[PDB]
Amino acid sequence: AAMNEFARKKRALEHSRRINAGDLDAIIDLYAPDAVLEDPVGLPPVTGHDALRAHYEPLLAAHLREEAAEPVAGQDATHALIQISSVMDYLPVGPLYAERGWLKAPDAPGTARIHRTAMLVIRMDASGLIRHLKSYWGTSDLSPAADEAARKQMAVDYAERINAGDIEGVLDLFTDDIVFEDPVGRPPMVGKDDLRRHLELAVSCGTHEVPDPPMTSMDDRFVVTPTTVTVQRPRPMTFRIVGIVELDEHGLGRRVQAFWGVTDVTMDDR
Amino acid sequence: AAMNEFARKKRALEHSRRINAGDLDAIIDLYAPDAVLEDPVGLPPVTGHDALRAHYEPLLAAHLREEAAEPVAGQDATHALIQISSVMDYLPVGPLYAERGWLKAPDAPGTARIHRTAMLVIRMDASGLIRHLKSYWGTSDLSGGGPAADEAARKQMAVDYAERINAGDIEGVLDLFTDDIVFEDPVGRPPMVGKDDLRRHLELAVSCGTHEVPDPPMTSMDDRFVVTPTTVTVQRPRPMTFRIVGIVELDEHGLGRRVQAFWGVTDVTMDDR
Amino acid sequence: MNEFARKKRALEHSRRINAGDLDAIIDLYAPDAVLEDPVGLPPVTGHDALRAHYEPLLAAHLREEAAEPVAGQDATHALIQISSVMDYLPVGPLYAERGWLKAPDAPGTARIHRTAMLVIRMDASGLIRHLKSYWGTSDLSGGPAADEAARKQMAVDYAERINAGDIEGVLDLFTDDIVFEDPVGRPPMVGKDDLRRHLELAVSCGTHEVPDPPMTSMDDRFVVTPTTVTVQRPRPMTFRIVGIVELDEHGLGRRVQAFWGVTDVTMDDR
Amino acid sequence: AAMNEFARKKRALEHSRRINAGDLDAIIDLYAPDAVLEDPVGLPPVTGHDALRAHYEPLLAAHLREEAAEPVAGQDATHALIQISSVMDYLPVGPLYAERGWLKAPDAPGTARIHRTAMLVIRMDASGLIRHLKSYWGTSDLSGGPDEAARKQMAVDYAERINAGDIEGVLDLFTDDIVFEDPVGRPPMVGKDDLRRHLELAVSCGTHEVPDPPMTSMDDRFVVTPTTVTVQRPRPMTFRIVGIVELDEHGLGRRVQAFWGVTDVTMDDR
Repeated sequence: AAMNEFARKKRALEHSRRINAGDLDAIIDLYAPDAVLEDPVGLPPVTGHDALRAHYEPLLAAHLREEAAEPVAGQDATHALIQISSVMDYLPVGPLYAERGWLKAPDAPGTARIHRTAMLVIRMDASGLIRHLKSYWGTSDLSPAADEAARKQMAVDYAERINAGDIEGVLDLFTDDIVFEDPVGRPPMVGKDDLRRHLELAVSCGTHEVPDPPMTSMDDRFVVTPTTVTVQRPRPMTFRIVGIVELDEHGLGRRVQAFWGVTDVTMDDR
Repeated sequence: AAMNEFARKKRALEHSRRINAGDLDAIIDLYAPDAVLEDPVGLPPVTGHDALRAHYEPLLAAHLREEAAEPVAGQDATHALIQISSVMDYLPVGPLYAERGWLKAPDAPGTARIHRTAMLVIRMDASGLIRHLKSYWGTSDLSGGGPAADEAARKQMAVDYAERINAGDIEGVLDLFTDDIVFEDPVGRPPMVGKDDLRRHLELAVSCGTHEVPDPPMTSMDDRFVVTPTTVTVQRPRPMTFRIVGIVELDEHGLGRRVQAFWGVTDVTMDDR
Repeated sequence: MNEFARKKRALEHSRRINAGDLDAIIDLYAPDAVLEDPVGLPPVTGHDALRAHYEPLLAAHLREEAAEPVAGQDATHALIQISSVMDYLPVGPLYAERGWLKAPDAPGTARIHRTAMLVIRMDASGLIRHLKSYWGTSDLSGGPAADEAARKQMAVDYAERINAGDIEGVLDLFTDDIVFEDPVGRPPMVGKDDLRRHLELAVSCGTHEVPDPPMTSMDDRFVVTPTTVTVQRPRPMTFRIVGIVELDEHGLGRRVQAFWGVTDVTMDDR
Repeated sequence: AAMNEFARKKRALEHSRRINAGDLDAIIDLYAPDAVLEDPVGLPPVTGHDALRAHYEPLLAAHLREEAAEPVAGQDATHALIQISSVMDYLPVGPLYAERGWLKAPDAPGTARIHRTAMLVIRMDASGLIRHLKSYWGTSDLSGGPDEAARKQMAVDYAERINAGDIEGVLDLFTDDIVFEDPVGRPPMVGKDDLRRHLELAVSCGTHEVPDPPMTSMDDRFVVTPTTVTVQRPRPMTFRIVGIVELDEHGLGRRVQAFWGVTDVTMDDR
């Protein structure tokens, strides 16, 4: 059913539970034998249980503690998305972050901590095992200051423009080449003409968008934005959505994926 | 006299001694608070105790161990040079090397190791603290991808120098350098400029009967420098033997533009008795 | 601008190039038009910059031999394959500088042979808004191919694997992120599951692919493959197609655009 | 060797005279058969009469006219330096300049012109034949079109500080590796201790420097500065000097060459 949406969202939360629990066998158990992990998105991906154990053991050693937001489901029978707020001891991974220039080295590495906020995109198979997990976070999500954090601005510009009914200003945020899915799981659309019809539909039933602060991938190719969205017609409803936008060399929107599930809509009535 | 020379050499060995010991505070103690580190030369430099700890902690974590050759001193009251052979766990720095294309990632990273040979050029102040440390190594000085490609083409410049000058082929040696060449030998005395000065140095060299035997060279990461430890003997005015390390900065076309021959008074041996 | 008009216009462009008149050429471009030649270099904009780009070529007596264009099913695109020959002077020296070409011994008599794919976007009046010219170092003579030759290999592999029906071997050529339009103008397919269903249909209808030698962009991020494709079912048909594939870090297929027009399908054989 | 300073300075002007004359054979005759030309410094050099004809014919074709300043000599029996202001028709070279990004292409190429100001550094052999000619100019020296103009500022900073007696601030403009000739023909000094002493004599004799607007190489590695310099001790004298400074990664001066001839010292000026 669309009850399997709940299954994926449950497994998503279980992942966070097992991390906080610290049991490494319990964590690896959630993964297919051949799963693929990108953390953070932009680093070369990593494959197989051995590599997972290698990635997760130092984190568990740093007493990583995760606070999970409410997941949302994709309408594709595989995906659940979940935002995480992390804290860990700066050692032993901190130094590697600094060595990559992601983080300014602390004065007292034995007492420093590392705070992170990331978006987890988890692709599961019918048995609920994780096949591919993407963790989206960049330097502005670690312990809005780069010329590349104004690429986070593109999330504010979209919502602000669309709430005003400024369709052309929305269309300007994207390449003429634009591919978009909304919801992820239904056939996608291409080019600013389809998008215009999508957005004209949106304005007419009265949609209103409110983003939470976005995250980026590490290479700033991607901007991840949780929004809450309301519509008036054909029924007052509220949607919990997380939208991923891939950017081109000029900061234009190349691809958009709006993740929200049937269990992410509320028929509010007041 | 050259007593400060031994101080620096001893300190160079102590640095390696503290690495193998694994105590990170002991290591940072050898460094001035504003010290500058380039490891490998070619990567943008790094400054201050905080950045040093970020650099040394993952290395120590990989149980890095060092075998040091016996240092040489520079004749300027600051410099000591020392060759190092390292081995460390592939994790956690290995992945960082693989990302940069310095390395081909191994098929069992959890048990793999990384061998490196480098030349450390250490500048100390009058108190013996490190002010500036340059670590010379490149892709052909790294086990994981000896892939001597066009880096081997620049390492050949070391073999040519020794072979040609041993043969007295002064002009073939001069062909190895820019007409702009700057040449200190020893470092700490005023250098010569241009191939006319260089020719006379080399004419002198051949006449005193100098004979060079180089160790295998190292390069920087960007292959702009070629580091060559040599042993050199001369017959006149006195049979002597020098332990030298020569650093050559190359130009766009691989020509030798700047050369620094590091050796101290305590790196010479009087022979034939 | 139906499919026929756009194709005819593509040849007209090549005709005016052979005609040698620079004014006639610029007349075909919107005043704010954009040119990329080769794809991978920064673009060029506006009639003034266009004159700067074409004048040295025309002085070198550039003569093009054009293949039959194909149309995109999107009311804007015509694509056309080009073979060039021109004097080595005055641009050849500039190519040698960039490492694209080995300087010749008798530059006063040398020629430059080039094969490129022109992707031409026209607006409704038939003026060119955006022109992309795909050619790389292995498509220039006066080929080398170092890693281009392995990324060019990806086209030979696709056709060969799919001809044998090795569906899973085909999927391995692409990322899980894959976007596949086929034809451009109909809604695209997302993910290897869509792609599997597409490839199963392809295999079942008896598709057989025969590629011309591919081209790349200059940065080898794109591989352009003209193929002739025949199917047996539901009828023996023949498609004239050109495929543009965007590659990632590891030479995998990120996005695929298969251009072919309604007027590019016949009931022939080969 | 032969060719005194007056001889070399006159040959410098004769070269320019023959350029304006338009006879290509006459120009080439001034060059050794194996001579080397760099125009501009930063591009690969060209060698031998044959390449030279190839370099000069398009320039003469655009009716290149030169206004030559008064040369200076090097005190080394080989070098003469001379500043040139060029003008030529935009065709035939202009389009190629624009292709490399040195120029914004004009609207009317058949009437446009190209203005250039460069410093020619000419090495002649004992017969007065040119062995090596370097032409220093960059985009900021071309009627294009300021690039890393902050790299041109190092001339104003040098002059202002040494005029003020601010030795340490002057020394701050150079690497500790600094190699300094002054005049070219006298043995060079290395390192800031030597340079400090040189500058102390300079300040004690009351030197005062007035720079003309500098030029750069194309790759902005070199800053060429014509100055007139006056001293008060032991007699009030005036020097016509042109200084070449090679910069490092961070814009520090790594090598400096002060060209001035025995015939460039006068008793005149204010």
